[PDB]
Amino acid sequence: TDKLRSMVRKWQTLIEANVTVKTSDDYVLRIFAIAFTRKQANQVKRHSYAQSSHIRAIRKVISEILTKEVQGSTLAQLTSKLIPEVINKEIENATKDIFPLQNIHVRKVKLLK
Amino acid sequence: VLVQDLLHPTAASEARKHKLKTLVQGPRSYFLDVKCPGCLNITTVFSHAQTAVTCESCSTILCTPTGGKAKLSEGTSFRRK
Amino acid sequence: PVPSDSTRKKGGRRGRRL
Amino acid sequence: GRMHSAGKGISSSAIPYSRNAPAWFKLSSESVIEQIVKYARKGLTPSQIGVLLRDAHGVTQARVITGNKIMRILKSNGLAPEIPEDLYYLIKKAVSVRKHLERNRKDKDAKFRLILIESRIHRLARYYRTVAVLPPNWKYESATASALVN
Amino acid sequence: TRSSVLADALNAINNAEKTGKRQVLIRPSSKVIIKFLQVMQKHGYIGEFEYIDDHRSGKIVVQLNGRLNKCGVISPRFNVKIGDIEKWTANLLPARQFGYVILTTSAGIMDHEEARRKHVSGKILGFVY
RNA sequence: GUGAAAUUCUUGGAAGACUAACUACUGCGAAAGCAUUUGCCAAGGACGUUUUCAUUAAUCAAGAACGAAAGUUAGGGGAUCGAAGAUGAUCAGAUACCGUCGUAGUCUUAACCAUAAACUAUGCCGACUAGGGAUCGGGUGGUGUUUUUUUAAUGACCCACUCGGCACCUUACGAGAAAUCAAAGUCUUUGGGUUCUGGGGGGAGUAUGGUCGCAAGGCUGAAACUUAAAGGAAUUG
Repeated sequence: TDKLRSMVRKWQTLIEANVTVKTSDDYVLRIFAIAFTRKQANQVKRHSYAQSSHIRAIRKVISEILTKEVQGSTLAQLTSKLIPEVINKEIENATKDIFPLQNIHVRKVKLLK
Repeated sequence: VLVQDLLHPTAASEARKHKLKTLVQGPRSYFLDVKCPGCLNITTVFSHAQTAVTCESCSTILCTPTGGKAKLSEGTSFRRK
Repeated sequence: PVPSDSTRKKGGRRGRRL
Repeated sequence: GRMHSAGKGISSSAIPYSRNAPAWFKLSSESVIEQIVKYARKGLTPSQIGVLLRDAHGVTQARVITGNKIMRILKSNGLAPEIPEDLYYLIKKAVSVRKHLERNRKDKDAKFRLILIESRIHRLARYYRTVAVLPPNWKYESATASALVN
Repeated sequence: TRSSVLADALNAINNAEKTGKRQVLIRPSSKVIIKFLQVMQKHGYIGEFEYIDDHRSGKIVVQLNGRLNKCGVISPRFNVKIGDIEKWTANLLPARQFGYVILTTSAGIMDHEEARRKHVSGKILGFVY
């Protein structure tokens, strides 16, 4: 919560993704995402915003990875995936060729079934 | 400044301008001659293309549409003109 | 309980006049 | 700047100083005349012919080597269409935005842009009706246009 | 839009003579302007100048030596009729001794004293002093 | 519950809204205006262009469209605030600013209304005239860099430049009553083109007639009489 507030710096862009997904058995969960565009240092210009079709494709690749990891091998094993941020560094790997990021997290854990 | 010539502007400075705002205008875009050596028959290609001008006979590619200058598609060797 | 702001605030437009 | 919008931007071609050669260039007039005739048999608009003979073939400009431009050639070789190209694209955009309004009643901004397009239709079609490249009694209306343009 | 041209020519020339300049480049360069400049050069109020030839209109580059007070255009071209040169030179000349109200007759563009000497009349362009 | 008491409270998953932060002296849109994700639709600007056309243009009386909120009408929605009205005080009076309950409304589908500080309180187009650094979009050059994989490529960033913006900062040659203004400059040395409006203050946007609207309203719009002022810009107790 206050972690999220410490995340929020001005002059930069917020990227949130969200997806609803069932596990193997009848347990459905909506997972979130937070990711901030970081300054790729050697910057002169002060802000480092994104380019707003960047944000579309970044949200889509994040949601894609969120769909690929879940509905395979239930939330026990999916939590075992979520612990060492294999997912978040995969986000880093897939996103970094366009604009890298910072503060890459899924930010929440909650069920709805 | 305040006493000088525009009948003889200096070269790189007059090349520094936008193309329209030069002294007597004449553009900067170029023709050249792309070879993808599968065909030794040369294709004269403009600096920009808007369209995938391919090779002459073997149908593959020579260029992609860009915002700026056309992208020579890496099987390439060329004289300019 | 921070809202994603809605549900118009009491006091009116010109506010709490004192 | 910008008859129906707010910009002032400059963006254009620029014909060179030459009213003669290239002199890297060797070919004859008749060759690219034949190529124009060929692409007209394919059915392209003279902008697209100039584009394609620019990038694909080595032609610099039509009027330097061949003293009749592309639409002079299509008119001269009996392949000129009914309406010229720009007026055609305006009515094409018009019937597009009109159909977009025919399924979407809710967007008034699209209606504004449509009315600007119609104003350009009336001004440009009036220029064409002036110099008799339309028939005097040429009429525009959407009821006719739906079958007219396409 | 660019509704008049000699207007913008004289405007550029006055704004240059104001800010101390020595040369100008004006555009789009009509014949009428060339006549006007030759009229001024005949009295010497500008130095010399030079046409350049693009394939649209040409452009002009003028040397302006030291002596232009104001070179202005009257708009629109009013129909002077010989007895009205006394009117216009009363209004828009600094004195009775110098300055020239130049005017366009059937016999060409020329200043008012040449219209006294050749005894024609017509429309008016402007004024140089 | 407040400034304090008090009216007020004490065994007593649905609904509707809206997209906080990121939100900037930043972008877009003819304005009025617009911030979740994704989709599609139709556009639009700038840049590029050795593609096309050849005056097709600029401003627009008449005439139409659009047009914040609130108000009006027929459903619905009805989660919240809340003109009105009711308390309960305070104050001399207080019909209120303060609280409590709060109907219409607020939200939406189908139509009027066409109004605002619709304010930049600065018509629209055209050029010319001065320095400076930032910043948005785009494009060009580079023995710039990053990224690693094997160099690249890309993508980001750096650098030199160029257009098209929203801006800024200093000046002042100029302008102005001054405040201030890169236009409010290029105006007595008065003419680039063009639509609208004004002629002391009150009477009064009243009367009157016309006009749209169901109405509210808007639009259009005086005289008699009266008076010598009304108004915009700096200093010292």
